Amino acid sequence: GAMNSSNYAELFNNDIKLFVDDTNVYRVTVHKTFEGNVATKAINGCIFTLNPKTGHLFLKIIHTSVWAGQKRLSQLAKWKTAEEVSALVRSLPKEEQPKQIIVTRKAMLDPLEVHMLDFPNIAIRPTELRLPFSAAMSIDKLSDVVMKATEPQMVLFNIYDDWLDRISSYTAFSRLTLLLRALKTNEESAKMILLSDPTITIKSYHLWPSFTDEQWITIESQMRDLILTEYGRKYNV
Amino acid sequence: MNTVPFTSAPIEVTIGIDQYSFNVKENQPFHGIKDIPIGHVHVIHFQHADNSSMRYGYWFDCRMGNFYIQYDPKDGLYKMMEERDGAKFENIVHNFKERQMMVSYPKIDEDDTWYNLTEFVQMDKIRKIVRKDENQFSYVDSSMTTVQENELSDPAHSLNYTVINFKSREAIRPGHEMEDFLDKSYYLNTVMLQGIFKNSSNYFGELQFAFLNAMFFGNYGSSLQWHAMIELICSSATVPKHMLDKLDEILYYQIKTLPEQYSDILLNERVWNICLYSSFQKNSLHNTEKIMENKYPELL
Ligand SMILES: COc1cccc([C@@H](N)CO)c1
Repeated sequence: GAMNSSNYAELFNNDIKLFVDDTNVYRVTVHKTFEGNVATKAINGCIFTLNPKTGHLFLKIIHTSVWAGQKRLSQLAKWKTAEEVSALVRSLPKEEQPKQIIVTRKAMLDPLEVHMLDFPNIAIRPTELRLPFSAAMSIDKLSDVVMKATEPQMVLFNIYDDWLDRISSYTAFSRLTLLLRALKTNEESAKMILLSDPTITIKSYHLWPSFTDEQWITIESQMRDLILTEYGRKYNV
Repeated sequence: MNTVPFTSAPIEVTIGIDQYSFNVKENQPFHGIKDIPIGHVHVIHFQHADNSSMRYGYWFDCRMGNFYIQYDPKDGLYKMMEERDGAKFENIVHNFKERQMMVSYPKIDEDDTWYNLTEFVQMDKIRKIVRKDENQFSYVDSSMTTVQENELSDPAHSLNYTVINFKSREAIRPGHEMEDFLDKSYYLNTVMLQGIFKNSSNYFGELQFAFLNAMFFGNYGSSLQWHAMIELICSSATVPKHMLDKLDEILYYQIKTLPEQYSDILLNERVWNICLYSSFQKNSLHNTEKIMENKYPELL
């Protein structure tokens, strides 16, 4: 059924699964027209598709040209997501296809189920968790690759960099969501925290800096202080 | 005018004949039902005074044989039978009619209700949905499951309605996923109408038979079928005009007939608000919508 805090460890078992987050697929800027009316200018998007076990991110770049001439774009976006996820499954060798796909928004259930009717043995599931994957476009290299794209393009990342050499995937996942939650709540402060120390660099093949274990502890703590903070600044507590 | 004679009524029971029902008392001198309008399909149905559990009854056409009801005390029910000796059935039925032991099918002459409810219902089709080929009548009860309900257990006692599933490969063409889920026209017109039903009259007949088994027997799987075949039209942006107009007539009479006190279990709130207010056909069922708003504004 649905995924929640009780069956939280199932994300890290050896059953292949993918999270799909569709919140950044259809992105616009809203602006005034010369006539003083309002209009949207779409910008490039991405589908955020992640194996939480391995850290593998299949970042499907959605160029604005896919919206040309289409109506009801927000609806089409969910169908476009489903089609792309389904094309991703079909292109993977069988022993690589997921046994479950978790959608971070319930509205994607039916589009994906309909696109995956050929894969009856793949469980399409919702989740109760409030995952911050929407903040993915606060990761500079990812954002950069979406915004530069001139055509439809799929790009492969490991969202955990080399973390799994030193920590488990449960802990990797928890670090990730804590960073993304922080970026989502106060992007500037979050970004300030991650780069305050110019001696800690991001390898060319990574997304996040090369922190020691002790430095990640310090980092993780500052991100919690931030999230707790903004929760006060927000609710006055 | 034709007759369903009864050998006796050993057990107290509420008999229904079409939209009519009357109480028979245990061992009351009752010998049956007379004056049954030729030319329609009929249902004669039972609810025992002692165990309201299990409504049951028989679909029949009088043109298709001479039919009597006799209580079986081993199986504990009123059973329909056929008498092939036509001479014998005439003389048996005449004797009960002379002794005035039969109630009369009480049709009001202004009343087209039964016709508007069975317009596309044909015995030959009923017998394919209800498979028991050695009899010319067809038995139903509240607990028979449908073929689709058995996929989600006895196949001989099932209701073989047409399977309709909006998220199936049958319903969705590769490459038209979003198109075909949001506008079910392909599935209504090409798959079901042209492919399986052949025409709209076969489709409405199953729809009407579905509905009557829900109403008369509280058969849940027939209600599911009745609703699905509504939703499939209402969700198709392209429907022949004559089907919409006939659909508005069909449903309207179904809504009018439905017991006021049974709407909470027979009417799917979601399907009906979708069909009348959201769907492609939200403006095409004026009669059905006006009756539904005036009789069951709560559901909406
Ligand atoms: C009560 O009606 C009928 C009709 C035909 C035949 C018979 C006989 N089997 C006697 O029960 C009865």
